[PDB]
Amino acid sequence: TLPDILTFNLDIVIIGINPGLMAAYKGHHYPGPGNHFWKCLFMSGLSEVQLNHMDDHTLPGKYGIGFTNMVERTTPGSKDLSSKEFREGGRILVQKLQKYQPRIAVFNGKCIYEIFSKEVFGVKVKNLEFGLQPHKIPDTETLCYVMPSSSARCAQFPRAQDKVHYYIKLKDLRDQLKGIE
Amino acid sequence: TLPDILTFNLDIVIIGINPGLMAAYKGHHYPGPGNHFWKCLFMSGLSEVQLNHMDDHTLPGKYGIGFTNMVERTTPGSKDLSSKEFREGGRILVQKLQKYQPRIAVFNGKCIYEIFSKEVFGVKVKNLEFGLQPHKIPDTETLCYVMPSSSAKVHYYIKLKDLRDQLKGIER
DNA sequence: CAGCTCTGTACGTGAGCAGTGGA
DNA sequence: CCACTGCTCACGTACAGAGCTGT
Repeated sequence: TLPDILTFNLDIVIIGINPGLMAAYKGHHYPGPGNHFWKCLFMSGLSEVQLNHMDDHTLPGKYGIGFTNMVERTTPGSKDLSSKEFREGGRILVQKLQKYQPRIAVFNGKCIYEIFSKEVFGVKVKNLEFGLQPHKIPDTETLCYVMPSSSARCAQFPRAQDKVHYYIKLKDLRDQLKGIE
Repeated sequence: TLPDILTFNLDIVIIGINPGLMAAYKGHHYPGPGNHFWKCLFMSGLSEVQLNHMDDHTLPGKYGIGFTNMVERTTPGSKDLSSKEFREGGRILVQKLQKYQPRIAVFNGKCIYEIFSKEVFGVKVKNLEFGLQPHKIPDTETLCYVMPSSSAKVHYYIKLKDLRDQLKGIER
């Protein structure tokens, strides 16, 4: 229902659990609010102006940020996705990453990665911490970074100011690598 | 898109504006469980056990309650709507009411009615209060009852029940 | 006991909204 | 004509409360 906005040689690709009802209707990646995503991006410095879901297709290629989503179907969401739903979901994800070889995969939401590690790596992870996870996407030099959901539904991060921090860190990792070159 | 759920011999027909995302996605009417509507229904004796949104196809059955909305095009908000879609919205609605002929049309907001008026009867209705309104549906004996939103009262539900009981009662 | 799959909740913020009562 | 209370929602995620566990 909600397409991918991937190109080759992306620095960052943002992975979302699934598209919300609002995103399904609206057709563009991260509308809301509550979605910090757009605000955080501008706040973090990842974009120098504030933009919004209407600009989602400009992001690879102005910014080299592509969107995609672990599960393409729309739910409310998110509590309603089966446990098997993601499993067949993430598999497709890997293949995408493999093809596209972005520098960094950014997992918007710990629930995503928590199942991802379990099923793609085969590791139940202890007490996950946001930020960089050790591993690479298997046939590629693409690094996984985990970040709390943009969705305002998670309580522990009340505001865009609360999650901006990860976005700043992500930018750092980006121009670390880009820089070494 | 969301169905109408209407039967010929209905007492109450419940009329929203457009369906919303949740309603359209679930395929059923007033789905919550943060919608008061099902609670209100049960509390005020209209149902006698607490139903839930999926049970909306059985309400014309034993309860005589049908659902509709003024504009069937789905949308998050009202704000998303040209008046033109309402204008066309209104005519269509009226037709079905004329056709199905329920005792009472119940307006799910003051808002819907507020514009139903100027579309249909071409007036503004000054310092509107809830409850039974004076006019009937054009060319019909169907009444208009406006009660407050389900989204926020239980009293008016009971009133509506009673009014229904009166209407039933006169004919008998 | 910590250690650990289960469910299973009760979490803060803001846009949005229905209704009311004001510059 | 717009400023009010209070109320669901939103691409979740953190912690008590069960029923199991080992040198």
